[PDB]
Amino acid sequence: IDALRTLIRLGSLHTPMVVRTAATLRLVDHILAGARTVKALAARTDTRPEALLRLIRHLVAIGLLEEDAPGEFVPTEVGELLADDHPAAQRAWHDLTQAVARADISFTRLPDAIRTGRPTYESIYGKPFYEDLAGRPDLRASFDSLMATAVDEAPAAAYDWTNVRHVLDVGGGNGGFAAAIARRAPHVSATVLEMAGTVDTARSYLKDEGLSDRVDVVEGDFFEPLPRKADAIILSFVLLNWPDHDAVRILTRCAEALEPGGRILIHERADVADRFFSTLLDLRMLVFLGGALRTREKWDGLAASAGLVVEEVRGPLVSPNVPLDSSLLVLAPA
Amino acid sequence: DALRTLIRLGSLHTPMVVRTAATLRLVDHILAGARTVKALAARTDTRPEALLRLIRHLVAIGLLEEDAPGEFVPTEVGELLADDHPAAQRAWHDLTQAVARADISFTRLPDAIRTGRPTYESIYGKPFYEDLAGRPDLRASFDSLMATEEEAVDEAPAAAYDWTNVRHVLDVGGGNGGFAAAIARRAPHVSATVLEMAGTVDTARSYLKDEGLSDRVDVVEGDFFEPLPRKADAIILSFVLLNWPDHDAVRILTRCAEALEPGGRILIHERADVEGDGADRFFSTLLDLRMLVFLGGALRTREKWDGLAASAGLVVEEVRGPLVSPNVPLDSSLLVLAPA
Ligand SMILES: CC[C@@]1(O)C[C@H](O[C@H]2C[C@H](N(C)C)[C@H](O)[C@H](C)O2)c2c(cc3c(c2O)C(=O)c2c(O)cccc2C3=O)[C@H]1C(=O)OC
Ligand SMILES: CC[C@@]1(O)C[C@H](O[C@H]2C[C@H](N(C)C)[C@H](O)[C@H](C)O2)c2c(cc3c(c2O)C(=O)c2c(O)cccc2C3=O)[C@H]1C(=O)OC
Ligand SMILES: Nc1ncnc2c1ncn2[C@@H]1O[C@H](CSCC[C@H](N)C(=O)O)[C@@H](O)[C@H]1O
Ligand SMILES: Nc1ncnc2c1ncn2[C@@H]1O[C@H](CSCC[C@H](N)C(=O)O)[C@@H](O)[C@H]1O
Repeated sequence: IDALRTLIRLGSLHTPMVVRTAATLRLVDHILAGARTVKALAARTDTRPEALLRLIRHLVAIGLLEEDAPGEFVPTEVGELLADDHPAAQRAWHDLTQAVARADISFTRLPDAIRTGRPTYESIYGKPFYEDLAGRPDLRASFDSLMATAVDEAPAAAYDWTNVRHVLDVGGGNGGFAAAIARRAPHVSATVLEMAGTVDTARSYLKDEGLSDRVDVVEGDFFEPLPRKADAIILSFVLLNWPDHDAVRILTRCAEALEPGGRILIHERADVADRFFSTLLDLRMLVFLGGALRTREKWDGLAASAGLVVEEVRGPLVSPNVPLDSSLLVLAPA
Repeated sequence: DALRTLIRLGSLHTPMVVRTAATLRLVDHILAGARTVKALAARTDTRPEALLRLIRHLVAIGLLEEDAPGEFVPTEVGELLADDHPAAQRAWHDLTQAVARADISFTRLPDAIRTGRPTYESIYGKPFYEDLAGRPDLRASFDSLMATEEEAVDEAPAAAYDWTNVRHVLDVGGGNGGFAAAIARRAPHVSATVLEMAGTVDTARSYLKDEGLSDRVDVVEGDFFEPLPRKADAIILSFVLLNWPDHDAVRILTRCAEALEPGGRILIHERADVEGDGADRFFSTLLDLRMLVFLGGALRTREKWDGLAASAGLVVEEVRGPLVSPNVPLDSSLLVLAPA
């Protein structure tokens, strides 16, 4: 009977949907904003009081809410992470109208991705992942914000920027990694290569950090010739989005733009308790994009195809509000 | 710790990993000789690299273990996904069978919370039982999941009632007729009738025939919202009323009260809603929220049961008991109802 309870709990689809539904309704923020009754809570969220209580009941049973006084539910320690100002952003990561939780519906067709090795995102939303964001500015922004989370300081501190002149952050996102280098290395100029939409939140984030004279942004496709050369080329959580043959192409473009003596830095999670979140990231890449997490041995193959060699891998990098450690692989020409 | 706990709780990928393993019959294929991923992928027609990434999550959640290098075997928990296991959890997690198919309705849980209305129809085009009425594979699958393959999970509610003075039993919505069978084996003088829908009446007929009981239990096709096909002294409603919103349950109960013989009783076999700080609350809200998104139904408290009965001109005499069943993680009760 212990085994039965364990399997039912593990296989249950209603619990993560309860968490996600609570996040989308901003339930915890409404509690913290003074909604002390279910009546108040249903009004602020425009839901049915009878139905909202049945959701609160599961939220209590899984330890996200507690009933303090009768009919008064407040967040627990774990439940407070759904507050919108919490620096782990777990509410937005669970908001069904934001990009990742909406992407997560691709897991409902996991059998197909396991049969074919292809992502299931397109069969649900009409377009592959990044094409879908390209037509949905709310999701583009939303995804950009999730990706962005001060938090990339560990990778930057794991590399000596003494002899680095120009840094190119390929698929750099909102430019936080580039910013973390500029703060660390006062002599480097940096450039972010990013897609439409993103380049403007990158430009605004870089401006508001006071660094728009240290880091420019260029709109482009990193499968095409890169806009310029550099001594350090940054691929922070990019290649895991791509099958082997597309990652080779990206790496090849980086190699063609690498200055003499330069290095390509890959900031990712090497495939090896932590296994729970490793496999969650890895299967996400399967069903969203057709990508994957890769072992060190697999990394040697990809670099070899690109005419590169894995020079070194700098050990586990810990970050705030992040349950998975990171690595920095340094690549050189073959 | 807090961050890791919320992510585990909120993750969609773990239950879909379990459901994918059950749908591929992964555990059965290991149990049947597939010792390598290669042989596993071929038996399931899956990609070896992709099947391994799924296996890796099944190990992380403790459903498989790496015995020898590259050889994965089920754990004691993982063995519950074997097809002959009497709790039938593989079928319950099979995406092509009725309930795991219906669970997709949870992806629209907000709508159900906003409106109090089930979301099954918006995904599949038809209300739950109308969808089964067009899908013989699903109708059959659902009827087998309610039945359990165990002849004796109905014994506790059946042993909680004295069938001494009972002449005819009407099992309204009695599914495959196991509850009716459990009475006839405890009560040799009793005759029973199962009222069920098209398709199900035939699996109840063949189940009762193979139990040797077709001359003690008959089966009638019908709509329990219409006048019932005959009168009776015990009218059984086992796990039916939770499928229906209040107004429909009152209509069902009213039809039951109209068919009740003098001195007879309507028996309700369900889970009585009760506040709890216990581990069983997880499975209580699972059943209750399934009823919301599948059907618009609900689990009900005793207080709520009192109100339903009075609308139907009935009164709850006694609630007979949190009868605990062997190897079932949810408590059932038997409410005894008589006319007001
Ligand atoms: C929850 C852990 C992590 O935040 C690690 C990892 O997130 C880490 C690093 C990430 N990064 C910007 C440094 C950020 O600091 C975040 C708060 O923590 C991660 C995550 C998820 C994604 C991604 C992740 O990188 C993606 O990159 C990604 C992508 O590039 C394209 C589509 C989807 C995704 C992701 O879903 C997360 C993950 O591994 O979930 C299993
Ligand atoms: C796992 C516990 C239980 O089996 C209790 C409960 O199942 C109990 C009693 C049930 N019954 C036929 C006696 C059978 O013995 C089963 C193995 O155990 C239950 C369950 C599920 C359903 C239902 C359940 O009754 C339904 O009735 C149901 C329905 O009538 C129409 C659509 C869907 C469902 C259900 O999904 C289960 C439940 O509560 O899951 C949370
Ligand atoms: N063809 C393309 N050209 C340039 N950038 C691309 C691209 N396809 C995807 N990307 C970018 O790759 C990024 C990966 S996710 C964000 C990564 C960021 N460096 C970080 O570590 O936080 C996305 O921002 C996406 O816009
Ligand atoms: N209008 C209707 N008339 C008769 N039966 C109905 C019905 N609508 C739903 N049902 C039946 O109600 C049952 C609900 S589940 C049946 C549970 C079963 N008696 C048991 O305890 O094991 C299904 O078998 C379904 O066929």
